[PDB]
Amino acid sequence: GRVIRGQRKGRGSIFKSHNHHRKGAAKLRHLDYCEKKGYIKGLVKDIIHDPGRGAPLAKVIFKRTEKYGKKEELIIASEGMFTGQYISCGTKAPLSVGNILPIGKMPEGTLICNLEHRTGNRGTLVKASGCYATVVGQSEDGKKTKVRLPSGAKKTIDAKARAMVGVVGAGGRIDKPILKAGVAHHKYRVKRNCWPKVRGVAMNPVEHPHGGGNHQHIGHPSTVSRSAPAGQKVGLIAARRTGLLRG
Amino acid sequence: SRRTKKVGLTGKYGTRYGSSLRKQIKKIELMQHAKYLCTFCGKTATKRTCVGIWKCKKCKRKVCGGAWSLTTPAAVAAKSTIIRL
Amino acid sequence: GSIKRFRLKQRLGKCRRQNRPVPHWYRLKNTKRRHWRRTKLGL
Amino acid sequence: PKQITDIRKFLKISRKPDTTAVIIMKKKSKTVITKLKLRTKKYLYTMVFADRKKAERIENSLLPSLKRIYYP
Amino acid sequence: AQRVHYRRHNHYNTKSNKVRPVRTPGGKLTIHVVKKKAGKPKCADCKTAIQGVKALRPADNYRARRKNRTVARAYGGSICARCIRERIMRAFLFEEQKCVRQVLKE
RNA sequence: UCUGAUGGAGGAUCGAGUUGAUACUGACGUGCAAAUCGUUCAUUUCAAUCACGUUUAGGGGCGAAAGACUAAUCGAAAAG
RNA sequence: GAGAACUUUGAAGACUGAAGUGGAGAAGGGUUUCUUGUCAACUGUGAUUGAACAAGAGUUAGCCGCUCCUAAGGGAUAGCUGAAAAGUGUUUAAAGGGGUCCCCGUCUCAAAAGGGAAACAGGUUGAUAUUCCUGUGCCAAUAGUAUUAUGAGUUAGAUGGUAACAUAUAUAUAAAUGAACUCCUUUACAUAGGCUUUACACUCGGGGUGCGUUUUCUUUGCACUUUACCUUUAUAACAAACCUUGGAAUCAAUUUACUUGGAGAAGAGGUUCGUUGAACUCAAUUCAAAAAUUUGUUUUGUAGCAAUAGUAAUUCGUAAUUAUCCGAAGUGGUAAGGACUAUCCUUGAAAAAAGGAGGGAACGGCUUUGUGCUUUGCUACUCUUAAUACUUGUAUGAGCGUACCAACAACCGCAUCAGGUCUCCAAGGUUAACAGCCUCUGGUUAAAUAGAAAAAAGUAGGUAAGGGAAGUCGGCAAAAUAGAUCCGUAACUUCGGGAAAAGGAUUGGCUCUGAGGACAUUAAUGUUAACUCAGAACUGAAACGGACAAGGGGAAUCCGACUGUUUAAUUAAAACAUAGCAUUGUGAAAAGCCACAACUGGUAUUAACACAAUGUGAUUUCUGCCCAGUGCUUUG
RNA sequence: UUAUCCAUUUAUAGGGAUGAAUU
Repeated sequence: GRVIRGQRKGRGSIFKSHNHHRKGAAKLRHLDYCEKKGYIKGLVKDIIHDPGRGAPLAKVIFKRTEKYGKKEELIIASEGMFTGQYISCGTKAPLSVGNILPIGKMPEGTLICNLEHRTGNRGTLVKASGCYATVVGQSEDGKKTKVRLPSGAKKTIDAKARAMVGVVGAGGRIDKPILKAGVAHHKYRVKRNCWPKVRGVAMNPVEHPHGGGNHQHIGHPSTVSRSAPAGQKVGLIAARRTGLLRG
Repeated sequence: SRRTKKVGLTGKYGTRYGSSLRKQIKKIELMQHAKYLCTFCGKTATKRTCVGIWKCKKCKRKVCGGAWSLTTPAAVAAKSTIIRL
Repeated sequence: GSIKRFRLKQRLGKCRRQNRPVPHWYRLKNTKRRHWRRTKLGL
Repeated sequence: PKQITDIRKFLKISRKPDTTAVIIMKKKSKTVITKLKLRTKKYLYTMVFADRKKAERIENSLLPSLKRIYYP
Repeated sequence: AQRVHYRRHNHYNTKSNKVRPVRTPGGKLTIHVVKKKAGKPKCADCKTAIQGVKALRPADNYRARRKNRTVARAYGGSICARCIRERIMRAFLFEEQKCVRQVLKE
C-alpha cells in the first residue's frame, strides 16, 4: 500500500496550523516576586478575537516594576470581564471574576479557568470557550489541591499553581448547529486541514485498510489495538466498549 | 402584514435543511441578535459584536460574554457564588 | 519582455552579434545560424 | 498665477530682481482691454483689469530695465 | 464614447492605482491616478478620530501643516473632546477622593 | 388576528461573461487540433474564479476518493 | 514591375461593432523594430510582398519601475545528530545599533499587482519618449565661518472665543524652547446592501464656424464649438465630529432604511474635518449708507494657470491673419469619496518609514577674580525660512531596465497550427442589459489558393399537404409560448415553498384624451423638468414581445436530502463530499495521533465547547434479539 | 540532591503581621 492520510498528517507540509492572523499565544503573566508575594493590577484595554479559537482574548497592560514602562499580555478572557477594569494577579489579590490567584488560596467549590497544571506554565489547562474547572478539595497541609476538569476527571495540582477565577468566555459555542458545509469550511480554513473527512471505507484498499470490496464495508473489526502500528491505528483505537452508552 | 406565520427570521434559509434543525436555531436566533440590556448605560439595546465580544449602542465599551448571549447561566451562577463570599 | 536583467540583455546582444554571416573577403579565401522564430536560444 | 487687484502689493513687488517677462493681451471685452502678465519664479502672475486707464498706468509702472515679449 | 489608456506601469487596478480621467488642454483624455487617502488618529476611549488634524500619508505628514495637527487642548494627538472632558472632571475628583479617604482614615 | 402600509437576508432564482462539459453517442476522426469545431447544456455572492509568489518529491507527495493527478509518462513519474 | 486575383494608390460594396484582428497591457520571445536594397530557398497558389535575405540604424529618467521594507516562506550562524553526505535551525547567543555607563537587538534573501520622496502640459523622430525639446514645477540631500533680511518670542518662549472652534498669507502660513526614558498614531487592510457628492462619460434645444436629395416639401438631412501638473482657492451645501441653551409628555430632530437624545432633544444660536478646486460678487471696482472701516448696487474675467498652447472655417508672399470660443440644463454609464446599516463557530497581514505626546538633562551675551561654579560694569537679545561669499573631494541628483509582438503569422503547442494564455472602453436605435442585432472613432477587406460549372453524394441548414410517435431500445433530432401587463394558480408541504404551477386575454396601427415635481403673489393666478395608467374611435389583407432576443408543460415511480466535487483525453452518477447523528482515544512535554536514520519535529500562537481516529449521512419516525466465534478492553 | 529529565523567563526583589507613579 501507500502512506495513509493519518500518517501524512504528521509530516507537517500542508497540515500546519493556518495561523497567519492569530494575535499571539495565550499565556499568563510570568511568575515574579510581586505576583508571588502580593497583588499586581493590570488593566484589560481591549478584548479581541483570535481567529483560530472561539474564546476571546484580552489585552492586559501591566506596568513593569523593574523598569519604567508597560508590558502587554494576551490572556484568555473569562466570561464577564470588560475593557477598562483592573485585574489583579498574585497571592494577596482578592478573589473575583477574572482575577488570577494561586490555586491553594481560593476555597473549594469555586470555578476556575486558564488553569496551570504545573507551577510556571503561564496557563495550560481549561482554555476552550465555555469550559471551566471546579476546585473540589484542598490538602490539610496545603501545597496540594484537587480540581475537577471539564472532561470529568480529578487532577491533583500543587497549591502554588495559578488560575483565573471564572468561566472561559464565548460559552455554549457548540450549541448552534452549523447549518451548511460553508460554515464548516470557513471554520476549519483558519484552523487546519482536517476537513472534509472522506470515509476510509470509500477509499481504495491501497490507501486505507477499510477500503476495497464490492459492498463498501469494513470487513474486519474496527476496534484496533493500542499496540497497532502507524498504518494500522485507523478504527476505534483501543476501544474499551462500543455502541450507545447507558449512563 | 405578517408574512411569516411561524418561520420568522429563518425565512432566509428557505426550504433547505431540516425543519427541526431550523426550529432548533429558532431557539437561538431571537436572542443572538436581540437588543438585550447593558449594565453601564441602561438601555435594552446590546447587540452581537463577535463570537464572544459584546457591545450595546451607547457605551462604546465591549464586554466578554457568551457565544450568543451577554451572560451565560453557568457564568451568572459562578459569579454569584464568588460574590457571596 | 521589455524589462530584463543586464546579463540577459548582454547575452541577447552577443547572440545577435553571433548570428551574422561570414565576411565576404574571408569567404573569398556559417553553419551556426539561428532564426529567432525557428530555434529558441533557451534563456 | 493669482487674480489680484490690490495695487499696494503690486507696487510692492516692483522691487523683486527676478521678474523679467512682460506679456500684453488685447481682448475685446464687448471695448478693447488687456490682461497684463508678469513673470514670477513660483507663479504665472497675470493681472486682470477693468479700466483701460489702469492698464495703461500699470504697463508704464513696469520697471523697463528688462525683457519684453508678447505671444501674438 | 472615447477610449482609455494606462500609464503608471502598475497596469492592475489596486487601491494604490485608482484612476480618474479628466480632459486636458491638448484635447485628449489622459490618465490621472490618485494617491490613497490615509486614516486619521483616533480616540483611545470611544474610537473616534481626533480633531484639529488632517489625514495626510506619512510622506506628506513629514511636511504637513502644524496648526492642522493638533486641536487646542494640551496634548493634541491624545483623545477626543467629550472623552477628554471626562478625565478633566475626573482628575481632581480622584485627587479629592484619595484626600478625603486619607483624612477620614482615623 | 388579519388585511392593507415599509425594506434588502439568503452556501435563494433566471441569466450573459467566467469556469466547465449534458446531449446530438453531430462534424472531424490520413483532423485546425496526439481531444478540436458547431449547436445544445451546467455554473455566476460564494465550499466562487483568476494570476503571481511559495510549500509538499517517487514505494514518496497530493487526493470533496476516480487507482485520480504528480510536465502528452502513473495499480509506483522521468533520467542515467 | 519581365511577370500582378492575394504589392501600392483612388473609387465603390462591405466587415470587425461597444465583451473589437482598437489603444496601452504583464509572462514568454529577443531585434521579429526602423530605413534602404533585394528574391537562391521560405512565405503549402501567385508574389514585385513579408515577421524571409543583405547593409546600416534605433531603446536617453532625481520624478516610470527595479533597487528599500516585510509575508507565505528559502538559505545560512550557534549548536545537536550523522562515517560523511546531509537533517533541524537558539534546543544552556557572550549576537551590531543607540544615546552618554547602561538599554535594545541571529544574519541574509524572498513582491516590477502588497507598503513606498517627488512631473505635468504642449511639441519633436524614418524608428525613443510623461526619458528628447520648451515651459512650468515637485522631492530627497547639502560640512566649517561672515553678511543679510523676514517674522516670531523674548532683558527662558502668544491669541481670542460662555463653546465647540480657530489661531503667523514674509518671495513660502517658518518663526507658540527642549536630553535620557516610555506611550500612542499613520503606514494598516473583509464582505453585502442601498443613499449621497464629485469628476469623467453621454445627451438636449436655441447663439459662432461647413456639406446635401429636393420629380414632390422644408427656419430642410445633418456636421465642427477645449484647458494639465500648479492654490488651504475662498466658498457653500451636504455627510459626520463638536458647545451654549431650551429644559420636551399632547416626547422630540430626523434617515431611502434606523439612528439619536433629558451623560440632552423640539427650537434657537455657534464651530471643524471630506469632497469636487469656480460654484456664491471670488478677486476688485462706479456709487451710496455705516464708521477714526463694513454693508448693498453697477463695469472686468472663459476664479487665477487659460490662450497666447492646442483646435477649427474663409481670404491670403507661399508665410499670414481673422474672429469665434455661449445660456444653460438632462440621463446615470464608469470610477473615487463620504456617512450608514447588515453578516460571520469566517473578524478579514508586517515591517521599512514618518509624526504626536508625558517628563524634564540644558537655556540672555561681552570682559573680568579664584576654582563647569559665587562675584563686579553695560544690558540691547536668540532662534524658526530664504539665501549670499571663502576652506573640505568637486558639495546635486548613482547603477540597471526603456526598440517591437503580446498572438490577428512575433509566446507554448514539431508550423506563419480554427487550440491555450494576465485589466479598462462603450452612442444612438432596441433594450431590463457591458445581452443579441445595424451603424459611429480606431482597424480590416485577410485567412496553405483562385476561376467555371453546378449532377450524385456528404455536410450545415430551411420548407412541406393530410395524419401526429403508428418510427425508435428509448420522442434521439427538430418543433412547439418563451419578453411584458392583467387575471388565475392544485395536490402536497418541513408552512419557508411548490409557482413562471397549470391555465387564460391582450400586446398591430395611428386620431385622441386626460391624471400624477421644483420655481411667486396677498384662497387663487405665472416660469420650468417624468413615463405609468385608463376609456371612445376607426383603420390594416382578423394579423402583429412583427427582426434579434427567448421556460414546453402535467400525473407518478426509483435514487440521492439540498448548494458543491469528481475518473485532464470513452463512464458527472444513484459515486464523493457535505450539515446532522453516533462511537473511540487522550489531562500533556514520562499525554493522544503522526513524521524522523539520529538529533528532533507537526498537530501546537493548541488544552476536552480541544485535538486525533472512525462509521452513518437533511428533517420526521425508529434503530429490535444475540458477547457463543473473531476482534478490542479490564481485574487478579 | 548531586547524576539525570521536564517547565518558565528579561533566568529581575529572602519569610511572617479605562488616567500616573523612570533621572
